[PDB]
Amino acid sequence: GNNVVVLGTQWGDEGKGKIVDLLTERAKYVVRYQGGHNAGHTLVINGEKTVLHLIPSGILRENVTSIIGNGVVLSPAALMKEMKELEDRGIPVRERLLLSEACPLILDYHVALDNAREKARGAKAIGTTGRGIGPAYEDKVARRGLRVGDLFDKETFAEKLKEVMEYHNFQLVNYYKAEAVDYQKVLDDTMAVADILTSMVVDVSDLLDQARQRGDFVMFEGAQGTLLDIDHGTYPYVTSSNTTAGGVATGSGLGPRYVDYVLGILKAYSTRVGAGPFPTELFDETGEFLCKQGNEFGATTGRRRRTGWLDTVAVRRAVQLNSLSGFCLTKLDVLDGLKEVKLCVAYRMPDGREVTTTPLAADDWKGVEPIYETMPGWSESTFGVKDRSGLPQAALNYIKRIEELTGVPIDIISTGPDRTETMILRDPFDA
Ligand SMILES: Nc1nc2c(ncn2[C@@H]2O[C@H](COP(=O)(O)OP(=O)(O)O)[C@H]3OP(=O)(O)O[C@H]32)c(=O)[nH]1
Ligand SMILES: O=c1[nH]cnc2c1ncn2[C@@H]1O[C@H](COP(=O)(O)O)[C@@H](O)[C@H]1O
Ligand SMILES: O=CN(O)CC(=O)O
Ligand SMILES: [Mg+2]
Repeated sequence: GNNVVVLGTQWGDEGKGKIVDLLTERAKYVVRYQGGHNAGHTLVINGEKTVLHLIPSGILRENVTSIIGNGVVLSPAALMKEMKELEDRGIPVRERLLLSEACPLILDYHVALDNAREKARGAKAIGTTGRGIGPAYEDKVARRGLRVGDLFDKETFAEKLKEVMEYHNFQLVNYYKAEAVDYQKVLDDTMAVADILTSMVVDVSDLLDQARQRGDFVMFEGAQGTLLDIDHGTYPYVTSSNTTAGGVATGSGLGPRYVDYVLGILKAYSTRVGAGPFPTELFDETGEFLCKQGNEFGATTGRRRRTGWLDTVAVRRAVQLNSLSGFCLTKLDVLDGLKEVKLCVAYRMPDGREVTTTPLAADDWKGVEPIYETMPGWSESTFGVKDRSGLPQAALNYIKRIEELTGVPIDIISTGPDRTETMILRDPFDA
């Protein structure tokens, strides 16, 4: 297909950055359509690492125009910190990254709000990345937030910023009894980059339309993951945006009928960062093994990721929610050496019933127990394997069983972090 969507099928960190970097070799455009700098991805080429947050995972290819669509909540500081890091590395960010004037702005006070509230929640805290993503989407939806296009008129922006900061500070001081955020500083800081921000503005919805008509390849990149979706996730232990496939059209401006192939990034085991339901979570040695072997640490906060087996019941919600066309199985190599691997095939409900559908809100996951299928592991090293022939029979069975359980094929297999430690059985663009 011309327009390919690549998102997380679990709880984020499935390996989207690497895959987007890899597949963008044929694309003209790459588009982030939701989230903000809460996302954190580690790309690796010839051993060289690059960690992205707000910048799309195709920023390393000059033949590709990276774009942050209207759905993304944009942090000027974050953007500036990333542009500079890459520029000092030979990536002329400014000339390949375009952005939507509609993107909501994440300013200092949103971080204060994020923190104040998270502390207010006490024990029931969400475990957010402290990037102020929540408060940004809140201001947006309330129709009081600031967007990129507001910088078009510096004078009126400053006024809008004064009264809004006024609004939020009353809450920070009086209600939360927290430090107020200084207006003059946020204004200065922002104005310091106003011209850089505006220079990258393009009418992305119309752009994508023109691109579509010409038949150009577009790769849409999702942040976080399906079970973190604001509507369809383990509410309230979710993020504030639609991490699923529908977020593509809302936060880009492209029409829904123009999604040709949706690829879901599936990690061979499961992880979750932040509080919330995690049926197949492991707390034993295998949990430590996984975290250790798959170096599971938040690329944004550095927090240790909760690990567990792969949940095919949960993956099957992702399948239907995103109308997946295919999967990209990642970190197969991390399972190398386990005596046995397990797949969650159903849920034992607290009342006794066995089901193969996931509950919706976090509370309804309360007594849910995982029912697994146990399969034999493999001692051979798959790391670096770029062809199935190098994959052991157990590994091939695991892969095959997942396809059987989900009904969706594994078109791409990833056996290592580096860009080329991958197996492409079916390329989404010509598939
Ligand atoms: N062994 C192995 N490692 C892989 C693979 N894919 C990604 N990583 C490793 O997993 C991490 C991917 O970044 P993320 O935050 O986890 O994912 P996302 O883009 O969805 O947020 C990175 O950390 P990293 O070690 O430097 O190399 C990468 C893979 O197939 N095998
Ligand atoms: O990009 C991400 N990767 C993985 N987990 C994330 C990511 N962004 C948010 N989360 C989790 O989503 C929840 C809400 O975070 P927020 O998006 O910072 O408001 C917390 O559990 C986060 O840890
Ligand atoms: O890469 C993103 N992380 O896993 C989120 C975090 O560090 O909190
Ligand atoms: Mg990540």
